[PDB]
Amino acid sequence: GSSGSSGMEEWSASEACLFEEALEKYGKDFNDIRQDFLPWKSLTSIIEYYYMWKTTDRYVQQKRSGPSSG
Repeated sequence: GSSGSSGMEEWSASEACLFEEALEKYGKDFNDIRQDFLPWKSLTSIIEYYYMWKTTDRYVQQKRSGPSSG
């Protein structure tokens, strides 16, 4: 079992949750987190996700019709 920075970063459900809770608990301190929260994970590597998280709500739901009034 090995790993290598290639293609596109791929996190795990558990990992994702860990981060979120890491912010509410620790905050904008990637260090404090990467320290205990996620030792293996990298400092920046953890940050990258943050963006993908804040950029959420991107056409996640399907289109739907409305009242079409007007």
